[PDB]
Amino acid sequence: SNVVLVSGEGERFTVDKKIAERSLLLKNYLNDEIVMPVPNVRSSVLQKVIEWAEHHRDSNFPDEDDDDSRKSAPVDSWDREFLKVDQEMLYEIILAANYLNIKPLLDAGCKVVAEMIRGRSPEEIRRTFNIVNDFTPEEEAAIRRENEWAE
Amino acid sequence: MFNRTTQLKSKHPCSVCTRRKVKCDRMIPCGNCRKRGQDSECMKSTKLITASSSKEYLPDLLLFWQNYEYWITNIGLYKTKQRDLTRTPANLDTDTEECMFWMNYLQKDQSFQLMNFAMENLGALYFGSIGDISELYLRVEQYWDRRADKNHSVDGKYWDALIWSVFTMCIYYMPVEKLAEIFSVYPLHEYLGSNKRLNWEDGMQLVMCQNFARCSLFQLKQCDFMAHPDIRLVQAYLILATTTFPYDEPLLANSLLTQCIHTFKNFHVDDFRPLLNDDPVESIAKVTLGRIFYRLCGCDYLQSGPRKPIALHTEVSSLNVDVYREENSTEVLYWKIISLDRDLDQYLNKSSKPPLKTLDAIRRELDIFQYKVDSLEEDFRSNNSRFQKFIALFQISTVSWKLFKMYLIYYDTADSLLKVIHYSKVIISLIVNNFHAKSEFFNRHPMVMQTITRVVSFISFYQIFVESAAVKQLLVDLTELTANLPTIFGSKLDKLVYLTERLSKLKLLWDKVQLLDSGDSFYHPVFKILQNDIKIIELKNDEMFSLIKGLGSLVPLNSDFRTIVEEFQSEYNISDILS
Amino acid sequence: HPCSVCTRRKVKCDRMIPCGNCRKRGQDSECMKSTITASSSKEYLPDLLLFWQNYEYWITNIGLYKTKQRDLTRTPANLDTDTEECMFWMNYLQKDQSFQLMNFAMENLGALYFGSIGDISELYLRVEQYWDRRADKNHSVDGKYWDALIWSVFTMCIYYMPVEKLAEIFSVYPLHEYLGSNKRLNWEDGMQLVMCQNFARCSLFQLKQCDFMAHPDIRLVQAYLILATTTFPYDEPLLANSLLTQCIHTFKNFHVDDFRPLLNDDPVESIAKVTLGRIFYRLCGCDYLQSGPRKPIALHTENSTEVLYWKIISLDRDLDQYLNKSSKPPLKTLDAIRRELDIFQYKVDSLEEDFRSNNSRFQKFIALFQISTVSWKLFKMYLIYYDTADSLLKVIHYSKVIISLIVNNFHAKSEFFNRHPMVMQTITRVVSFISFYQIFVESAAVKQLLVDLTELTANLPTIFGSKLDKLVYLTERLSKLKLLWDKVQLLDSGDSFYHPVFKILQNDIKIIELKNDEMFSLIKGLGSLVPLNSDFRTIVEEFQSEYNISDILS
Ligand SMILES: [Zn+2]
Ligand SMILES: [Zn+2]
Ligand SMILES: [Zn+2]
Repeated sequence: SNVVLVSGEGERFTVDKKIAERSLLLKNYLNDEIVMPVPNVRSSVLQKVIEWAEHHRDSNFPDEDDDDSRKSAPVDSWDREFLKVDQEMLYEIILAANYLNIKPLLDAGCKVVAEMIRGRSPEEIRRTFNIVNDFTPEEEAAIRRENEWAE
Repeated sequence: MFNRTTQLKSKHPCSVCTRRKVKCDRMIPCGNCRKRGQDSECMKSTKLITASSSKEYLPDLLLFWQNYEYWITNIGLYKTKQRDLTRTPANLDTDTEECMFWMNYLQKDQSFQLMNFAMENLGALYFGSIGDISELYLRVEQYWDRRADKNHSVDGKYWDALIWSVFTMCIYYMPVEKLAEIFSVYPLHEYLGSNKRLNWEDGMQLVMCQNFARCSLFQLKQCDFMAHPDIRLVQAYLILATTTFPYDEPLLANSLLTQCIHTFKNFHVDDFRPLLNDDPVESIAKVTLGRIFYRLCGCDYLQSGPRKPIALHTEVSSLNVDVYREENSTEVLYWKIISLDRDLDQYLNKSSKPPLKTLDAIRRELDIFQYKVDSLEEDFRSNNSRFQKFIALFQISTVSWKLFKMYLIYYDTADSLLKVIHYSKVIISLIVNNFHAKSEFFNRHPMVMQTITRVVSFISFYQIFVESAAVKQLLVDLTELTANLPTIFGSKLDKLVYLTERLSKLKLLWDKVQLLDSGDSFYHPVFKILQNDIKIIELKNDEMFSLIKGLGSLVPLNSDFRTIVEEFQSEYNISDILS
Repeated sequence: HPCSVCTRRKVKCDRMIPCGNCRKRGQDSECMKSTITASSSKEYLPDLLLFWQNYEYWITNIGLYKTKQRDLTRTPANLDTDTEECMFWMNYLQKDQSFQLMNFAMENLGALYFGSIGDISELYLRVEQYWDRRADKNHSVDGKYWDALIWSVFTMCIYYMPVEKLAEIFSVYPLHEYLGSNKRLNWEDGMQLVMCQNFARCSLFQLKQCDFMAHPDIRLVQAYLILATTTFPYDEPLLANSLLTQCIHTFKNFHVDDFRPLLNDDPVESIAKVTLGRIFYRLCGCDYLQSGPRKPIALHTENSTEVLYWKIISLDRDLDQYLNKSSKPPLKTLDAIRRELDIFQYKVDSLEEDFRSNNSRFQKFIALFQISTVSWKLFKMYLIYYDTADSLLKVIHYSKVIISLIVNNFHAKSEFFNRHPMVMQTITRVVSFISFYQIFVESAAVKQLLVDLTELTANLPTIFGSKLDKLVYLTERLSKLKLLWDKVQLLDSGDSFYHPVFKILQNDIKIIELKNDEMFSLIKGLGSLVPLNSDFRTIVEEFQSEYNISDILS
């Protein structure tokens, strides 16, 4: 009832098989101690994943095709605080949940990413406006003249 | 092959493209602005891309690898039986001495010891085809009374050829030890005059399998099936399609499949649900005919190609279907896991990329097969149980791996290369665990043949350009398992070994020739030779040369990268593996 | 007819249900008084005749010629007479018995080999070399393809050749030694057809000496489109649909798309696009004229005279997509047949023919009978469907135009014009519909046309053989269905007319389509799973048992 996670760092994490069921890649590998490669994700991100599996291994989870329990699913405030982390390493959390097919953790992190992206100030959106290519500068001048009376 | 196709295609055009007044090759920076020497002039808008060392030939290269691995690894290696009509000497009957030797060589213990071995071993295949084996044991018993008769009833001739197809399938999964213990190695090589030192894996096990197929034919030719259509023709053709025969012979099996589909559509029977006023006889007939027709669609799909003019599958597993989903998921599970891959393959030859929404819907229903095969029963000792279990496990893993291959090729989603590496090793480890007794003939269905056909193609092909660590570790087990495939495949096995060799020498060909920049048009022999050989096999598929002989005795009339290209064209030639 | 309240309250000529201005005024069940108890007015003349279409496909076209019965557990295999049906008749047919047959098609049948292979003298290269190839014993697959190609034309040249040439070229007496039949005959009494089928089976076993399905060629389709010129697609419909399906598989394996030449091609290829579009047009003809449930797989996919053949047969494609249908063909659609009748009628009437150039005469006569059958069946589908006046005029008219196409072609080097299956089906439809109309709306000119075609069918020889006789019975029983109508008062429940004729016209289609039900043949394929399946009461049992409708299965 235990499998072994051998990451790109190769830190062998012998976790429970019920932990392994959430990773649907690894739950498929159960049909294939019980080692498997994760050649990209570091094992601290994996340890975050495992601790989430410790927390919500017993939790109940939606049909993952919903709207109400998919898009308007409320977050875990515990896993809000648990994922109040690096912006960068949060993307590695995202890539880990992608790479191991861990969908409710992917959505749970995803919604917190959606929190952090929204609500940003129009000050910086005015500022961080054409960081990427995004517009011809003629249109950039036209936008700045479009609000010219106040901007 | 070659275009620009680099990383981070930008959003808005620069001034140089507006001067340029053509299509916006909105790369970093352009293939056209670099062609005008104004590379940096198209760079100077905002966020000047990144390193100019991302291998920009590689996406074009994988787009043409789609062209290859469609038109070679199914079509070019298997589906071109380019033979002749003049250079093939005639055979008028020629089985009154040949198939009658199998009338001679067949023994009753040699029948029933195959029959009883294949009972729990293969008890899903014929159970998917016909059901009961004891009626078939009864037909082998009456067959020694139905052996050399005079009142050869047409129906009874179908029953006679039925067990030749059954014997074909029994050869197709029996290991060679029990084969030499039940049969005799030598009287075949006596009758052929060939070598006595030919334990059956050395070439003649599958030949005797094809001889049992041929003795099914020799009685089916006497059945007059073109004037006598019936379902057992299609059932035994399912049983023969389980063998390597559709790959070793595409064209004959195409016409036999054509007659089987005409046979089915003679009945004009579509729905498989026992309604209110239905006969229970007709009820069970429809229930059987369901799995019959979906296995028939599976046979339609595996031979599908340019030599397949008449199609059968007209339904979609997602999103003008005929009888789709009004059917109990028992062995149409075996069809639906194939039709899953079917809808993938209307985007292999065509470079039009499918919507990724569809591919992720496919990613959703992938796990439905993954945990509906877990929704079955389980028997450790009934070999058909773990047999069908490993078949469906292999099929969902195969379509999964090919799907992540498609993800990397068409759009390059996150970590999909490592998904390819992972599912490749999982499938190969499943083969390794079935290197055992009772499970060596889990490794004999042509699904593993066509799966390794893709794996040793693309892993070697990505080893060509990216000398990666995991691709090298997988390439070691590739070269090991390529030799360690079962002998039930035979000629295409050796063609696959030559294909592995030619792709390794194609890697060496990339190693010896630097890729020539010509603005953004890149040049290598790897480009042009693979441009040419696919078109060679298409010109073989352009069957005018087999019809130029049909319209009379008519005879028609039709640099650095010209030399080493045309040195590798015959150095490691494709003509070894056309046939 | 306008209904009751249309005649009572005097409203518009309204065959609505019940009316569009009487149901609204509170008279729904009061205005359904429009059409066991009895009735004998012409209310059936709208109420019935469309049921005839159900008869017209499934009994005349399917039931009389195409519906085929076998016996799987009793019929011997081909292990009995493996080569001897092929070898004895290959050893009997000599150089006179090859080329003297071939000179019938060389003089008389110019559109056929141009429709299939192009030239007959190009075929004479192979047939002359066949006497350097009959002696060959280790052929190639190509040479056997040529063998089965020319033995198909050897088959075809048997049938259409009259009996006077045929008794001279072929001797009667050594050949009945093989089968065991009567030597006393001359060939036309269902024996010229039998030796035709014997040579057909010779070419088919040469195809089994080919085993063509391994690597097929255009010799397959060029031989099948020659074999299909006779009633062999009606003598063996199960076999012919199978070989036609093999022609579909083979011809489309060669990836034939364009039918007009292109400039960037091989001239062999660009000329072969027309030189196989002719094969495609005859392939479409065999795809169309074998319209049956036993033929499920279709090929619709959509010089100056071979495409013109498939033009009028595609005008026929606008005709017989309503036989099984209860759908009315629209009057605009039935005029779209008629405005293309205007296209291809005078083009037929501009076709050149010379009584020595019988090649050109049969060249004419194919389209000359196709456009006339278009005329007759077009105004017949006016007449049965819409009950259009001046169409029984056109039925009796174009029936006698076909009488002119037949009676003036029994003569010297013209009787093989009366040996094609198109007249065999068309006169079948004439003697069907005229007998049926004489059952129900009894007129004397229709019975006179019945006597006309009775005399013509007696003039029609027994070269058609066993498929003739069932047609003979078609002339009998239907007229007795007239006598079945004349003896019983027509009954109903007030509107829905009931008759012994009506009950028997049901079981005509029901039992013959039950013979077309191959389900329990598939349960025979399941093997051990056993396949199990007033005057209106008793004279039905009389006329069904006496005039036994299952007698057309031989
Ligand atoms: Zn540009
Ligand atoms: Zn530019
Ligand atoms: Zn009214």
